[PDB]
Amino acid sequence: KVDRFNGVSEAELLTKTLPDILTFNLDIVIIGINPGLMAAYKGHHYPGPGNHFWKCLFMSGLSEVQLNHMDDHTLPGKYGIGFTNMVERTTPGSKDLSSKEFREGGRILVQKLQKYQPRIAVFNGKCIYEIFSKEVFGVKVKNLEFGLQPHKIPDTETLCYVMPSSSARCAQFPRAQDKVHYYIKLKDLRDQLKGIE
DNA sequence: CAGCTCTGTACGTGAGCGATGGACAGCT
DNA sequence: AGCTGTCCATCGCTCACGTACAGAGCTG
Repeated sequence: KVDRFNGVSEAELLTKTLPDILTFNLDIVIIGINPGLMAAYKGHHYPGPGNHFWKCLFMSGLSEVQLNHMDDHTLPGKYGIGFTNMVERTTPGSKDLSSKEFREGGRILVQKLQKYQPRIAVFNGKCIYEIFSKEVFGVKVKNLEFGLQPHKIPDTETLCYVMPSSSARCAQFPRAQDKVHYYIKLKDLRDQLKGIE
């Protein structure tokens, strides 16, 4: 047997959850799919050694230095970035989640975005915006695209911005370099919004 | 037929764990 | 010289908070 969790069983991790890191007046909220086994283990956001999130945040210039999962609580105050996930339940990957779990997650998520009202709701994963869009805007497009979406969160000025998941599981964007374009465009969108203020 | 949803499957990088074995020092 | 055990460089395998797409099965 291969022990990847310092003697903590996978069964124990599957019952753990990952806390939200949300405040008012945030520029960005990063919305993941659900916690993976490493996030459940660490209790911090994107600790996976191969996950591209922290590398892309630095490569794009959203952080001035390369940060890691232990810095996630400093992001609202220092960078104006918060975190949540569409689904609370921990699983090894996105493929283990049911349709009902996603739609329950969607209803909870739209309520959270209506409370905190960040300038930008960032969907870290195309799959969660496909569900969100059909559930909240009642819109299903044949070719959903990444980047800025044409619908604001209902009863708010919060924009929806979609990126490919920072998980290294997706072969279509094999490296952090292949996803950094979306983080740079996210940065440009943030700077443009703050410019109008 | 044609378009839609649903399901099974295949897919490129890079990182940690466990196994292997060469270098090498200590000791007779 | 011969033995022996540790260190650690390196390899192979598994995995990672998914995604695009064919093709079957509905339905208009």
